[PDB]
Amino acid sequence: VQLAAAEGNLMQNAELTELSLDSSVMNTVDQARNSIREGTDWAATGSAVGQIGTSMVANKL
Amino acid sequence: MIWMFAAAAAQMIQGGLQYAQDAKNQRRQKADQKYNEAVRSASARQITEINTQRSVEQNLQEVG
Amino acid sequence: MIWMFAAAAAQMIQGGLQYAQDAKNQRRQADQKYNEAVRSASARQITEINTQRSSVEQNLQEVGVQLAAAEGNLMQNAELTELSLDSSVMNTVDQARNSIRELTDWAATGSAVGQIGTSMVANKL
Amino acid sequence: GLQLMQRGLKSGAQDITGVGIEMMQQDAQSLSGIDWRNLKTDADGKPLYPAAVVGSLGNLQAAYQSALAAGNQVQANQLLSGLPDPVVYGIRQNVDARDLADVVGKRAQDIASGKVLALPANMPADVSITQADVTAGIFDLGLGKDARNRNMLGIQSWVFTSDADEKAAQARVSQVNSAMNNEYVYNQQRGSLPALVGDDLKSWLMGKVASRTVRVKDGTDNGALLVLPEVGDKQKVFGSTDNGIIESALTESVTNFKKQYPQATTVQMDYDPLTQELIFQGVNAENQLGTTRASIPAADFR
Amino acid sequence: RVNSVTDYKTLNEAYPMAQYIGTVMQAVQQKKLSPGTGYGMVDAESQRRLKMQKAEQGQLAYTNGVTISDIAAGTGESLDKVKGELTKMYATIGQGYSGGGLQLMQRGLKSGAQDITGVGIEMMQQDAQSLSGIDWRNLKTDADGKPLYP
Amino acid sequence: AQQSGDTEQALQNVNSFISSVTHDDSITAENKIKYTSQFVVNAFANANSTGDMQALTGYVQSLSEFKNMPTDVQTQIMGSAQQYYQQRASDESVQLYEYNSRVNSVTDYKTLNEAYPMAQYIGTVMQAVQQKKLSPGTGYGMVDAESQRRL
Amino acid sequence: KSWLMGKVASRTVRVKDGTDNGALLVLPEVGDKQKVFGSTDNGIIESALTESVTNFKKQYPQATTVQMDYDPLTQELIFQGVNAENQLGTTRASIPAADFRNTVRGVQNTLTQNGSGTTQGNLNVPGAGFVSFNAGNSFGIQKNVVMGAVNQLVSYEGYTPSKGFSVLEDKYVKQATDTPQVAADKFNMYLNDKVYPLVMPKMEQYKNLPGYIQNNIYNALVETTYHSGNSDVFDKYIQTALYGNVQEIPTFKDTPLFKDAGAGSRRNVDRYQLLGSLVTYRTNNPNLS
Amino acid sequence: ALASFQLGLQNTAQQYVNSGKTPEEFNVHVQQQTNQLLQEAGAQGLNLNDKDWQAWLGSVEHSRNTANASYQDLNLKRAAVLQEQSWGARGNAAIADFVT
Amino acid sequence: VNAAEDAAGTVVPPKDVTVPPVREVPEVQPIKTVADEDYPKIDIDTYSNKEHIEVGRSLKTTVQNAVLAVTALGDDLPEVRALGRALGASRAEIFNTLSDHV
Repeated sequence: VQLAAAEGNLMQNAELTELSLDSSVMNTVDQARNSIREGTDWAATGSAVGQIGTSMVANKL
Repeated sequence: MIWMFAAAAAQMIQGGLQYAQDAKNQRRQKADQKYNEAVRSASARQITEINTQRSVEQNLQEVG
Repeated sequence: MIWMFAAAAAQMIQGGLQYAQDAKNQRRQADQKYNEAVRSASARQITEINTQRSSVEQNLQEVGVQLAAAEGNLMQNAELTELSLDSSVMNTVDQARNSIRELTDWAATGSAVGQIGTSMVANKL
Repeated sequence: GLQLMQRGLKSGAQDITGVGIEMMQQDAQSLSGIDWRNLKTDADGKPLYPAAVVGSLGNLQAAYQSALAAGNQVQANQLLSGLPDPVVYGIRQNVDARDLADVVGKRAQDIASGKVLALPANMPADVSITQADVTAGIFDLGLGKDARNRNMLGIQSWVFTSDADEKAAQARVSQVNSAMNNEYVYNQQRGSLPALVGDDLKSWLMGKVASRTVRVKDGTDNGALLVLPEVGDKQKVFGSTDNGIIESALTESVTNFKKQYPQATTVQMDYDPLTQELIFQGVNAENQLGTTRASIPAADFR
Repeated sequence: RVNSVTDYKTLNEAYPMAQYIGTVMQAVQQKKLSPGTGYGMVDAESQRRLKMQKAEQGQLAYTNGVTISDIAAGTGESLDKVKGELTKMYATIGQGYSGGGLQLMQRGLKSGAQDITGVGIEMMQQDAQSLSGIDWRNLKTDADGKPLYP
Repeated sequence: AQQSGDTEQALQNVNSFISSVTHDDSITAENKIKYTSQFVVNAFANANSTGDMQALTGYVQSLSEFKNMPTDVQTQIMGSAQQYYQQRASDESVQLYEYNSRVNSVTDYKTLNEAYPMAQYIGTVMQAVQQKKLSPGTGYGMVDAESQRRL
Repeated sequence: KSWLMGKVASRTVRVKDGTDNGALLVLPEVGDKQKVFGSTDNGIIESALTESVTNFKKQYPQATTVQMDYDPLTQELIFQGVNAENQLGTTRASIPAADFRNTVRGVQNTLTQNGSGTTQGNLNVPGAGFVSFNAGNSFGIQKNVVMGAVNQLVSYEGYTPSKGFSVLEDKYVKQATDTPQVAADKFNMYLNDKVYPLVMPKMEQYKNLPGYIQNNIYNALVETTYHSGNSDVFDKYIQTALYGNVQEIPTFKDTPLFKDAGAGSRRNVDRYQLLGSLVTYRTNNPNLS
Repeated sequence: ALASFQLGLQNTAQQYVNSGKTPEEFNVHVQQQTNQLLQEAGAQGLNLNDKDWQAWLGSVEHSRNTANASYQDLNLKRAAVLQEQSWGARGNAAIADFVT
Repeated sequence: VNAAEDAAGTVVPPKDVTVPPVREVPEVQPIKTVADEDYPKIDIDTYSNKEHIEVGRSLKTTVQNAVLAVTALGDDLPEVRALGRALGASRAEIFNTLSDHV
């Protein structure tokens, strides 16, 4: 039941992200996010988490 | 000028589609539907209850 | 390609088989007399059951309703003005308006207001 | 027939599917006698079709879709080579099963009224087969045991191919084109062509030709490809109605013929009824014929 | 049962190749199947999987292609063949020539391509020929004189 | 997680399930391989941007537990990822055509300027042209067509 | 008027080259287009007519407009200059249909790339992420088969900034300043120039075996050739397994090729699996030649 | 809230005009309505006399002035209409008596 | 090329293009076409049985067409030119490229 509900919620929410390319509200949003997040290589970010891998909890307890 | 009739054409598009779509519905089907309409007469009877029950301006009406 | 229609073909196979079964089901039938009564009776019961079963988010609705009312009010008032050239009312009224207002270059007024538009309250205090 | 065809398709055997298709297309002949224009009419103008044809059309569509679902277009086209023209026209025009009978009925009395233009005396260029059609999936025979027995051309290599295979494929495409041209000419002269155009006619001709193809085995790699001639009844000349025996029986004759004439690239077969004789001859491109020839009586072949 | 599947992702999700090969070869080893009917079975599946993998890439060119030229440049087919394939696809989607043709024409008009609109118009005006045979004067009549069109 | 614009939480969530499956002792090795392969393959199908694809590819190929899998599974996963790639790229280019269709769907002058100012349309088209999502010839023509249609 | 305009509109083609505004032509009516023009699409005829139109305009500068007509009796296409008032000029030209169809087919082949389709691809490089890759080759190997061996070479060799793909001239090796895309381009060039020519010639001997056995052999041969620059090292043991004395197989452990890859690494198990399967295949087919 | 109040005053003006209410009943209603909004504004912000709240007050002033202006003109029109109708009614009876 | 510049390019965008490591070549046939040399220049005489004007005793035109060309390219004529203009607004002619013959 909860899985069906979550699917419905996500489907209903995706509608605004679909129009983000011309909606005016998504210019205030995605500006607030950047202002609240004071050349990022995504590939480099993933490797850092991968190297730690499955010993995360072990290395912090 | 072609560009003057754009709105009229856009409004006229919708008429054609549902004209064809309504016809398709009938081919895909009936007695049960008739019964519901007869029951609808109860609403007319219910609306028939109210229906069955049915200082210068004053001087002007009196004058008339 | 031939292999990108496989799903459509597989889904369309099931349509043909059902179409054949209905023919046999109807041909195997005078039980229609008994069959009809069941629906004829169930329809009434179903209809009876259906008949028996028969901040900001508030200010916004109030604004919508009042806006519709205001538009309606401005209509039915514009109509009388439309007849100004004929009525002689809006002439007898214009006479009084002019008589009372006497106690121009329109472009001049607009510039005068604009020159201090966005500082009126600041200057007043 | 539907169940037999399903069994053949799922078991990966052409022989069973052939006998199933025989029944399936033998039943379909009942649709030719119906008087579409004088069917009894409902109070709302809807005709009243008999229950015997609805369950036939609904099974023909199911069989065609099942054949197409497995990726076997050869035996799907072979099925459409025995049905009446309006039924063939209706099936290929994808439409909801609830309207197939109406479409067929309208098409039949449209044909009866002479609303279709006659075909030319020469086959249209658009009916020929080219590389684009090979890429499209034609000649795909579906599931099978041997690699050589799931391509109608009989080529083995399917992963790494040399130019020798390319030359054989190029020759065999022209061979099939010539066979189709001869079939079309013969049908047109007798005045028996169906009321179809373009892709439908191409599929009809391909299905007609597909039934008479046999892939002889021995002699070299890729074997050889032959198209048997049309005969009154197979049991008098060939002695059997199954191609799997004729394919094995022709091996010695084909090997001898190729041994005598190494320069011959392709072989053609023909039947002479007057002397009860079978004739082999080498062929060239452009529908031209060579000088090599051979003769074999039918008695020893049987 | 293995061959009854028609899509690539679920096939690998349910029937990994390394398990199918082992299942076939174990039976071949125990003399339940002859070698010739096991090797052919393995080879057929090996070829079919590659064929489906190739077809899945060709589907995208039809799905996202904006014109006929770049649709042909992707799949490698001739223009006359991609035209027929698009005709068949949009006839299957619309359940008939009229419905498919209308949608194809709308796509062509909104995408700003004349080639697609042309093939849509071909279907649209090929369907219209059915109207020439109707006998307008002898249509069945309603109790109030209104005809009864099909 | 990524609907809110936080990829790191998505990576942490993926790692949490991978490590939870790895350390269980009640299942056999082949089941451990099967579950991990299925989850890893399914993860790529849900990425909604070309940056998430690269981040997940970087994370996966560095994970130690993925380095020891049989070659025939690593090759299959590598081949499968590259197919969702170029597809998440084609979608990002078709998005601009969809936007242009939406812009062209209006038929009256006043609402067009009220909703789609020219200075914003030009910027939107030119930014995409700059990032090599559209070729120059299919952006300049698009701008010119709108410029002529408005007049 | 609308009916006539619609009838005429379908046969109009706007040739491109020659001057500004190009030229405008109206094709004649024909029985079937596929016999004369060779295609039913106008976008190819428009490109094909360019050379003929340019030549015709070069020969007769004074001509302002051009008209086209078809002569069925001799299978000929005719061009003629036209004047106003429906009057005709004296200039004329003639072109056979055969060469026009040949040119149309040549243009179509270039457009579709001989019908083989596109060959653009992608790669997964550790750390660097996705990069572009072209799978084209001069031997006719289909795309998904070419991509098979590279996905094993990458899974074995790996990638590091200081070593790249471990290619061992100046244009075949990675420099300190190269980006991963440049290194990948050099790796692909080195492959196409120094691996396939030595592996393809030895595939003519294994056509008796099923297709998937050949596919398996291809990957092993490519892997060995990449690391040794010589395909004769492993073909010897393949021949020994298929036809030679099986007792000599275990001696492979003394070769440098085995030592370099580790005594118990996955690379060697993958190599031994192929030889273990070939022996079983030989056993199951006693008539193998 | 500001937008709702602005429309509410204007909508109430004509409703009061149609019922013949005296000006005092309109003025008391206007003051009572303004007081509620002014009190409510005390919690929805400090009302500190800066630029934005000064502009808010400036708009509030004209929102009242406009309705106060329109209320007079509506009655001015209505009185003339009624006078004309009454004068016609007075003229009908003269002809009635003349005929009788 | 010159016939693929009209492609939209929404598949494999320019961000994801690279040169192939081998040189392609199309599969056209080696054929030309050349104008024949021995064909005769056939023309029909339709002016013998009618009155006509011969110039320089080929190109065939009409009198009301030739006259205009004379006035236009006639800047070296006595200001006769007006007579030519008036006549031009009022047969068969043959010259043994019209704008240069005159």
